Amino acid sequence: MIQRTPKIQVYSRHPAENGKSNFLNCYVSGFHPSDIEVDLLKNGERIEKVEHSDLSFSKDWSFYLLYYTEFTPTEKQEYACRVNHVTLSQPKIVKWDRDM
Repeated sequence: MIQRTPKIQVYSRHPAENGKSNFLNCYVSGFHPSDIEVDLLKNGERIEKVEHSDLSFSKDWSFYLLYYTEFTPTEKQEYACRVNHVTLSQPKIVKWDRDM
């Protein structure tokens, strides 16, 4: 058996083909087992509609999830990614840095 804690990165991207659109991303990497719970938050509340949830593995024991959706951030909103996994005794909340 192997278990590996996810690394979690939260960032925003503009697709170059539609630069006015803005996507909030949670990249959850190198975890095992694959069982996981991942939400994007807006001021502490789960975002219900996340349009993209892309899972892959490299080695049979290394998983990668890109969890992202279109958003419209304002300076006064707080965005984050919340991850639950067997390796995390408490849910891990990673805040979006506005400049990322």
